[PDB]
Amino acid sequence: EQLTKCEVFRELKDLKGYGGVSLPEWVCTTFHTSGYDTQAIVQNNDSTEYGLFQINNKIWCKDDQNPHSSNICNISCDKFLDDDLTDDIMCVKKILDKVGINYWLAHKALCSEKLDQWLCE
Ligand SMILES: [Zn+2]
Repeated sequence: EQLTKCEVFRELKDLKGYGGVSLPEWVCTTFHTSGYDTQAIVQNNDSTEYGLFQINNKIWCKDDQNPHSSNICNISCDKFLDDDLTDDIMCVKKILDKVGINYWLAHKALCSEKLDQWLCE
């Protein structure tokens, strides 16, 4: 699903503030990460990123490409492609626990200064 800036904002309510990170920062990051596309798939030679956040099949989820994935989030990857972001978001809550917000390099580079433009209302 192609999402609008405000749909995102709405659907990441449960991520709001988590690890000190704010929804504009999330909007700004999800945008640069996926262009608000919950079904984006980038399959590289060796790993593959899924969904609104682009979670790679080599650490967090499991797929046919990397069966020796840790599967930290205990979950099949194609679940990060559907329109339901409930599981998408608990995975990402782990990633914050274990690495944190700089795991996404876009955030500090682009989602830190001008958060006004990522607010919904
Ligand atoms: Zn999902």
